[PDB]
Amino acid sequence: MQDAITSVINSADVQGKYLDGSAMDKLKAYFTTGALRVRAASTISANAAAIVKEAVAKSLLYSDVTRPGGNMYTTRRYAACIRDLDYYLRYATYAMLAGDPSILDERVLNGLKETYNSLGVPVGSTVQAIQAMKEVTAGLVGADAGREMGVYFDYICSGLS
Amino acid sequence: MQDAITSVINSADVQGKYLDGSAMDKLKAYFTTGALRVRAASTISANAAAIVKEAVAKSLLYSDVTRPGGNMYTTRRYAACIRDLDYYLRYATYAMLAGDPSILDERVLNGLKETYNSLGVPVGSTVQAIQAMKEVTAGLVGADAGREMGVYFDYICSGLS
Amino acid sequence: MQDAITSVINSADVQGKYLDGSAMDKLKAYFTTGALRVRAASTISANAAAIVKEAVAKSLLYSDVTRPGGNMYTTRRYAACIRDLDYYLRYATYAMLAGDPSILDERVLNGLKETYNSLGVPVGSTVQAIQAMKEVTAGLVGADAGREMGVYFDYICSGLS
Amino acid sequence: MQDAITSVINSADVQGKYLDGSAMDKLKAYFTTGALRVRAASTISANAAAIVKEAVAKSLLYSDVTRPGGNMYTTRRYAACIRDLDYYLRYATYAMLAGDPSILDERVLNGLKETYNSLGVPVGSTVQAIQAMKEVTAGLVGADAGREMGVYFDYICSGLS
Amino acid sequence: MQDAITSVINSADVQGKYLDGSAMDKLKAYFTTGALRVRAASTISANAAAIVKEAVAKSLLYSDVTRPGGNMYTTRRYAACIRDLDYYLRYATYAMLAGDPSILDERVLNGLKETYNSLGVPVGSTVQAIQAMKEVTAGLVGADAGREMGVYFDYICSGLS
Amino acid sequence: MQDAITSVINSADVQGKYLDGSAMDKLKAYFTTGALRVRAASTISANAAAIVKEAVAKSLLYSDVTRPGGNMYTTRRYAACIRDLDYYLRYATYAMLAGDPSILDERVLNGLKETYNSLGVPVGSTVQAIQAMKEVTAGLVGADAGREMGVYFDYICSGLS
Amino acid sequence: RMFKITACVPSQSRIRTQRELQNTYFTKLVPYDNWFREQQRIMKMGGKIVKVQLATGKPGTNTGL
Amino acid sequence: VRRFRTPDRVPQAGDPALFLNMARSAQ
Amino acid sequence: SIVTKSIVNADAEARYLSPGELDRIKAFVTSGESRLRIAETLTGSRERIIKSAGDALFQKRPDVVSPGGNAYGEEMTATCLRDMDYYLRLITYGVVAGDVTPIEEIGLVGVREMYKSLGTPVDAVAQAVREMKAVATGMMSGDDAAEAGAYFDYVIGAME
Amino acid sequence: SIVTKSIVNADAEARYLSPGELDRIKAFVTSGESRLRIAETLTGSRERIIKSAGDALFQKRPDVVSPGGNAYGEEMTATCLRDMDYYLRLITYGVVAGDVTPIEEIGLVGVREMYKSLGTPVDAVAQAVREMKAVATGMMSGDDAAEAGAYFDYVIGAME
Amino acid sequence: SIVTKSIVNADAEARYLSPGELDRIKAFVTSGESRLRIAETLTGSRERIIKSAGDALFQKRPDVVSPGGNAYGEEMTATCLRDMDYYLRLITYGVVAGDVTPIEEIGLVGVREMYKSLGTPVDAVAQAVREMKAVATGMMSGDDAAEAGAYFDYVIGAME
Amino acid sequence: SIVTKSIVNADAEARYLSPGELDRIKAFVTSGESRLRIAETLTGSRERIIKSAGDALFQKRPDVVSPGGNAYGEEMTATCLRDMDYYLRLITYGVVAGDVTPIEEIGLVGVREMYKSLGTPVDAVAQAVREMKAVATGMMSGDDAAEAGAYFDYVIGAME
Ligand SMILES: *[C@H](C)[C@H]1/C(=C/c2[nH]c(/C=C3N=C(/C=C4\NC(=O)C(CC)=C4C)C(C)=C\3CCC(=O)O)c(CCC(=O)O)c2C)NC(=O)[C@@H]1C
Ligand SMILES: CCC1=C(C)/C(=C/C2=NC(=C\c3[nH]c(/C=C4\NC(=O)[C@H](C)[C@H]4CC)c(C)c3CCC(=O)O)/C(CCC(=O)O)=C2C)NC1=O
Ligand SMILES: CCC1=C(C)/C(=C/C2=NC(=C\c3[nH]c(/C=C4\NC(=O)[C@H](C)[C@H]4CC)c(C)c3CCC(=O)O)/C(CCC(=O)O)=C2C)NC1=O
Ligand SMILES: CCC1=C(C)/C(=C/C2=NC(=C\c3[nH]c(/C=C4\NC(=O)[C@H](C)[C@H]4CC)c(C)c3CCC(=O)O)/C(CCC(=O)O)=C2C)NC1=O
Ligand SMILES: CCC1=C(C)/C(=C/C2=NC(=C\c3[nH]c(/C=C4\NC(=O)[C@H](C)[C@H]4CC)c(C)c3CCC(=O)O)/C(CCC(=O)O)=C2C)NC1=O
Ligand SMILES: CCC1=C(C)/C(=C/C2=NC(=C\c3[nH]c(/C=C4\NC(=O)[C@H](C)[C@H]4CC)c(C)c3CCC(=O)O)/C(CCC(=O)O)=C2C)NC1=O
Ligand SMILES: CCC1=C(C)/C(=C/C2=NC(=C\c3[nH]c(/C=C4\NC(=O)[C@H](C)[C@H]4CC)c(C)c3CCC(=O)O)/C(CCC(=O)O)=C2C)NC1=O
Ligand SMILES: CCC1=C(C)/C(=C/C2=NC(=C\c3[nH]c(/C=C4\NC(=O)[C@H](C)[C@H]4CC)c(C)c3CCC(=O)O)/C(CCC(=O)O)=C2C)NC1=O
Repeated sequence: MQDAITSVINSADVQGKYLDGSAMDKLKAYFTTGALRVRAASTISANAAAIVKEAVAKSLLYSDVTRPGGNMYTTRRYAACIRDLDYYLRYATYAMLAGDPSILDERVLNGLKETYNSLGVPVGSTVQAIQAMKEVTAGLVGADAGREMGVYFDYICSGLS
Repeated sequence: MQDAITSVINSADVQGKYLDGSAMDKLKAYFTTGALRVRAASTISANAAAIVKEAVAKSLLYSDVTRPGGNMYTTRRYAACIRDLDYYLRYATYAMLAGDPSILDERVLNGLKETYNSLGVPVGSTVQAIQAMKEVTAGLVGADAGREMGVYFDYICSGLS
Repeated sequence: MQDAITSVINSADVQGKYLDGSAMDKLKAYFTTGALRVRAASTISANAAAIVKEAVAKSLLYSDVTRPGGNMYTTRRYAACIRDLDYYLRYATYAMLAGDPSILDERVLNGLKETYNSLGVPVGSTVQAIQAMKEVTAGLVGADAGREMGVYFDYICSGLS
Repeated sequence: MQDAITSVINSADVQGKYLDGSAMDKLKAYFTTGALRVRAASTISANAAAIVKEAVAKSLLYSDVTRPGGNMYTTRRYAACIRDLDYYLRYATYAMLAGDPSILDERVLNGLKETYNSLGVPVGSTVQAIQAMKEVTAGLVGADAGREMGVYFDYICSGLS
Repeated sequence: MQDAITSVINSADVQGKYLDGSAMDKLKAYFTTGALRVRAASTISANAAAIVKEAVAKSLLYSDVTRPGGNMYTTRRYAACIRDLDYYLRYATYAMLAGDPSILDERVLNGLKETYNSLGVPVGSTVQAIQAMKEVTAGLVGADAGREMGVYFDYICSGLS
Repeated sequence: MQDAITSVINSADVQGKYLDGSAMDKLKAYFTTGALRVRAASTISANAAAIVKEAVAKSLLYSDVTRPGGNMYTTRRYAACIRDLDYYLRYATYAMLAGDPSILDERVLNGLKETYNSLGVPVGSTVQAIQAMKEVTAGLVGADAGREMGVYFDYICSGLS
Repeated sequence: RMFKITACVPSQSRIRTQRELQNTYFTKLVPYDNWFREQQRIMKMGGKIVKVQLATGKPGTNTGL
Repeated sequence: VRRFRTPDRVPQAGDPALFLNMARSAQ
Repeated sequence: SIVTKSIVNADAEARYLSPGELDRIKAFVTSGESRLRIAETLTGSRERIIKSAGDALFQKRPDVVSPGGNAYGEEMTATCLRDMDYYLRLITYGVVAGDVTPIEEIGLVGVREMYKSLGTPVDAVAQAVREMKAVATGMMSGDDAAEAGAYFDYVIGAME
Repeated sequence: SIVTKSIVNADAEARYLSPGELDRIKAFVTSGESRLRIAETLTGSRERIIKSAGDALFQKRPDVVSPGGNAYGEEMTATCLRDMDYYLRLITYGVVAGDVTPIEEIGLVGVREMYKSLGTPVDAVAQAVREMKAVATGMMSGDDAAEAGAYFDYVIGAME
Repeated sequence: SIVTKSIVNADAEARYLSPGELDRIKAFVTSGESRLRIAETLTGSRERIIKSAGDALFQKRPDVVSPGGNAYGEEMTATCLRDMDYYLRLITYGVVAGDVTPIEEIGLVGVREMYKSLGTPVDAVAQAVREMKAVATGMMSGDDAAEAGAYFDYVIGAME
Repeated sequence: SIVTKSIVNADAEARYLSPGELDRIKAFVTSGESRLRIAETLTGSRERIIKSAGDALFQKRPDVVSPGGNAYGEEMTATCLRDMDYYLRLITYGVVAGDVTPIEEIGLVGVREMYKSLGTPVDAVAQAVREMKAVATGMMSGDDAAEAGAYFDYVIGAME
């Protein structure tokens, strides 16, 4: 768990060097993008349940997975699916605020593949659900904030696949 | 890999008993149905490519899976799909001739779910393709030969799902 | 954890279909065998300690495992062995009452092999002990109730081996 | 196994879209950097054994791993270590030429962690050896060619760790 | 966890035999050395922090590992290193008192190699630190008590390497 | 926690006698009430949320409590109020099923008085709400079981006041 | 917000050899959110709540607990 | 003639559409 | 079911089935014929139950079908009748199994969270099951209506 | 306020207040005039905000004002506007507090449970606070609208 | 592409890229600008290429459009125009990549098996790509027509 | 840092970042320029800070440099000035990060145990950081000296 600042400090410390001009430039880049990160995080905190339910309405609804036999069939499985998608959106917001995806592979992508493979959860359908969540939130917060959200959404989909 | 005769012999041997009247009646049932099995196998060997292409023309053609983004999109994927459907029809013919579905879970349904889940192959679309293949061959060989084909087609669809 | 009724309902629900005639016939089979299951469960609840001690007297007593160096040597190990055999008989009674061995691989056979392999417990000697327990209870409750007990005893021995 | 061109074509094909202006700009970026990639690949092909032996002379020589008890002790282990480092430099050259690290996780990083963990190979010492190889080749080919070599060297070290 | 007495009793019990003359001689050897073990344990309990800080002052101080980049760099890592060395001295005192190194591979050397290999802890530097701790405590308690301390210190260094 | 049965057994136990005919008379009185107790309990369990919402809509809604200035103003206090009412109704149903108000004196009215004094909860509004709930459940489930619920609600009010 | 509770709990379920005077009769501070669950737990144990204080609580306050 | 439009698939059990025709007739 | 519940309740207690639980299983085994008759009554007339219950629901709660409600439009009303069909199917499962662990263990655990995520008033769903109960217990004999109304009662109770 | 939250943070971490959060309290102290201006303009035009937002909510979601819905009748619509008054009041309290915690203590803990009791659709209340947010940020200047919209956004986030 | 082919061909041989392969990659890197110009020429005028090539094909081979022909009934001709569009898109991919591994690795491996399973004459498809080549090399300069006709030549050669 | 602390504090609470925390991150993002100016002030003049602070420390606490103390001799005094350089570097890190989690999470957790194992008086180290604070806040403007003295204050507070 480290943001862009802590990773820059960790690189300069593992070097043992002081903060040179490249580290200063990286921190200036983060300190310019931080206000946009803050406003996108507020806008995403506004519409958590709406983004999640629009992602299910785009991908998972009216398909086979909500029908009998699907892994999203029962009300318990539906509630756990909404819970999993809320987790993905919340941690993508955290990784957007930090500017570093270390929290994603520390706390989402750690044992997620083995959990989903033990439960029988389809990984492709949940990857499509995360992609639709990314599409909806990029329609919500704009072009560049949607892109800096979608880089961590693509990180979650890549670590899941 | 065992037909009805070998499974009856294996049951009587695992018992250690001789062939009693129930085994004789089971073998008489198989020896009455065998000529119909032979004629249906010849009729299915006649029209392999026609049954396969009519199954694709019923289910998979003009849908999203042959469009861009679908898993049946490219010519390599189309050729592999025709190959997979020819496999399903050929092994359903073998299980019809044996009168026992042991060859299906020995040699088709063994690692098929994990292969299709690793490749990204849709299982519902291929189950619908096998169902249309069953419908076409039951239109081909008649009512009761179509039923004794459809029991092994339903076995393949159940093991795939 | 599901009996024959809950597994039939789960199959018809994963299909999404109503209860057709085959499900009605399966439930009629269970509702005919249920009174015999009840009487065998009462007869087994009568003689728990007797069946366990006769199983040890048949297999494990006067062998090397109760001698020094054996895994059934000490009084702690003897008490834990009697506890394990009482568990096997109790859960075989439960699986006989339900008519489905889902409780056995849910709650006995889950981590039992790895536990016994970590402790150093001999699996062949405990499989012989469960087989003698099966032989004693099949002598107790009769032919067909002994058979429907022995199918779950063989399930426990197969999952243990 | 795909270069920058094949990955751009695969993205535009999975979209099903034609090559728009962003894909044209990505391919123009690759077609501008390709001559530098070619010259750096020739310069690295010049000095394979020198870069490998300077990497061992920087990191692994005169440490504990070449002493008795180390995993680089024997002549067989020394020859296999030189072979492994030659593999890392060769595949980093390939990934530099392609401009895409897909060959690295397809053909180096696939079962490398499990192989090294089964053999007892130290992963930190070989990561330091790859880092010294990167430092030597970045001293060889210059600043920017050394950087575009070091991105794939860091990819190999990240997948190994 | 067993001392010399419990291991002698366990050998005579796994035999099933009574305590013969060789066991009596082993217990007489332990009951002669026990007073020296007691006095050395008191002398080591006197100077725990002094022996630890003299071991760091001999080996680990003013080397690269306390410099930037070393694994003993930060104050957290320094405190954890002092904690690890205090553990080694405390458990070597326990194994000296018992006269059997079963506590060392039960409670120190169990997952210590895998822990140190996962953290990135240098095993050679900590082996040199334990060797300097052994040298200091053998200077403290004398020749033969230092030898019977150094046998368990060498046990810890052998299990760590 | 005692039923009518357990209180009869307890009273016959303190004086030390066996079961007399008057105890059997009380037991048959309990059974002939207990059948309709079961049906009233099912009716109350079916409609508990509507009963509580009608109770608060009858008495507490347009007063100063649900208004500002009362102890029912905030949503925290409203949720605590609805939870308190649900618990009164549930424990009244338990006392109706058992035929003894010992559960209300045991679990409800144990320390409820002093926490109601200490938090500043109005006793009179709670008593009015419970009595409104009493005739709501009386109009729901019927006359005789309405009296049954009536004496247990009155027991709760008398322990409260 | 915090309550002070003196409560006596008898072990009706089984005799306990070790000394349990600290377990049977005790006074402790309990947070307000944990107090509903703890009060329910003391109900289910069979112990009787003897004294409730809430000296810490400042009751009647909407804002600030 | 082989129209190229996508093949119709019969609704599976439990489908939302299955209750479309009655929902059109209902209030 | 009853057998699952008795087996589990004896299973945690490390004991066999008590004889009272055994005659409980025996009485359920004997009453299974009447349970199957109630199940055929509920299964064969599902069209009229769903149709009349949807009609009485939209008569009773017209705002959910008015523009602004959840079940507004053709496909939304079809999905509403589909959800009612799901709950009648779970009612049939609970009637056969002799206990509400099919109904609860399939379609009642996260029902609040699901209908909260869909934007659905759960009281109107309770009214839908109430009208289904009215049509269904209007369709049977007395004890059959009581035994089916127990499970309908459990569904409406588990809503609120 | 921000000071109570920084104090409970330094208490749970059992240390003094860091100079970062001392600088946060000092910056909050200097920005008191801007938040006073925002809460002043909101307390000025509360009736116009409530009237336009309630008519926009009833135009958007007519299920609540329909027969059979929750807010049907004169007194029910007046109580709906009273609840919007309470929420705008808590919005002003949180705007002047610098933190969302008085909005949490007074009106965010059990709103799902109590509106589950009354029968109010909570997503309709989220739409009402959405319309109040849109109208109040339409009234304010854009920077102050961003500040008030942060607290409004928090309320609709805790709603749905 | 060229870089993929050179990397793989050095990769099996357990050697680095030879300097001749390196100046091959360098010459392809320099000629990428003309490749992108040919790609824009082929991309921007795809409508006229597909239209005129379909017209000349059905003029040349009227039986596939004739009764009993595979491409019969407006959608069959129109459907064929989609297959011709696919092959022109693969031509553009092969023009950019500098090699035919996009064209072969996407749409030429099992082309015989696919068009035999569809009932299509493959010679008429070769005539379709021939007319596409005629219209496309009628649209460019000389060396551009030769460089595009190399890939068109590969497609017609891989048909038969 | 501030962003790490806000993310973690919202992360345990299973919620998003509250808007008050978001304007906290925004204010820290705006004040980062002054933080970088204080960091350049502390970085560029580290020689004079360490030299003058060591001089004033050994003037103030002469027993640690007298024979018998820890920092007696050439290399011991060099290691003492090196430890002071370490703490000034951590001060610069805490100035940039906006919070004391770099300083605490690197060089303040086991500082008592380490300096206890070395035989060092920790009060004299607190005096060393006090003299470093005197020289550093004698080097800046008023608000810059207050913002740097907050982190110097945290280091001396975490000593004792
Ligand atoms: C065209 C001038 C000739 C012709 C074409 C024709 N094609 C089809 C149907 C299909 N064609 C494909 C072909 C491809 N898919 C690919 O991915 C690629 C590589 C990019 C190719 C070449 C596929 C998949 C179909 C099936 C439907 C679908 O598009 O998903 C037809 C219709 C056949 C039918 O039975 O309806 C026709 C007529 N036929 C001619 O006569 C021309 C010579
Ligand atoms: C004899 C028992 C047996 C079977 C059945 C079998 C199947 C099998 N099908 C495969 C691929 C495939 N199977 C399909 C089939 C389908 N995808 C779709 O979209 C359709 C729904 C469906 C056809 C109806 C496709 C498209 C591929 C290729 C995947 C790819 O190339 O990426 C592969 C991948 C390797 C290869 O193509 O040659 C195997 C091993 N192997 C066996 O040994
Ligand atoms: C009682 C048996 C036992 C032992 C021995 C033990 C060791 C142990 N040492 C650890 C860390 C450590 N151990 C060291 C020690 C060293 N690194 C060096 O550079 C030196 C060579 C060497 C000291 C001489 C350090 C620096 C860490 C911290 C690693 C880190 O924080 O990243 C950790 C990581 C978790 C934690 O610090 O608290 C464990 C579990 N645990 C046990 O249960
Ligand atoms: C400050 C925290 C706080 C909240 C949230 C609060 C809510 C609250 N809402 C109420 C009623 C109500 N609130 C509504 C509101 C609505 N239903 C609709 O149709 C609309 C969509 C929605 C308006 C947004 C209605 C219709 C009632 C009356 C319900 C009834 O009488 O059954 C009442 C009952 C009357 C009273 O005692 O004032 C309270 C206490 N009180 C508080 O102190
Ligand atoms: C199983 C038996 C049992 C009961 C009954 C019980 C009650 C109980 N009621 C409480 C509060 C409460 N109870 C009420 C009650 C009311 N609202 C009013 O104003 C009316 C007078 C009445 C509604 C009918 C209120 C308002 C509070 C919360 C006051 C506060 O602490 O803010 C609390 C403090 C914790 C909490 O906030 O819930 C307990 C423990 N605990 C138990 O274990
Ligand atoms: C180490 C000091 C210490 C003591 C003494 C102690 C006593 C103690 N005695 C208890 C009960 C008891 N003590 C008695 C005592 C007696 N029987 C009589 O009637 C006589 C008057 C007397 C016999 C000599 C009885 C009957 C109970 C149980 C009453 C009940 O709770 O049912 C209990 C309640 C829990 C329990 O049931 O044991 C405690 C904690 N706890 C301690 O920690
Ligand atoms: C077997 C247990 C089970 C249940 C209950 C279940 C419900 C369920 N109801 C849904 C929709 C729905 N359900 C309703 C139902 C209603 N709205 C109303 O106003 C009426 C009060 C009520 C019915 C009478 C509506 C309107 C939707 C559509 C929601 C939307 O489109 O946003 C959906 C999403 C689409 C789908 O895949 O069907 C699910 C999964 N699924 C299950 O597996
Ligand atoms: C960044 C966090 C951090 C700190 C603080 C740190 C301290 C540290 N101080 C050391 C020594 C020392 N530090 C001092 C410092 C002092 N003695 C005095 O009298 C003065 C009061 C004071 C300085 C002004 C001295 C004298 C030693 C040598 C101790 C010895 O030789 O026994 C050593 C051992 C030798 C070495 O490897 O440098 C460490 C690791 N290391 C760290 O990573």
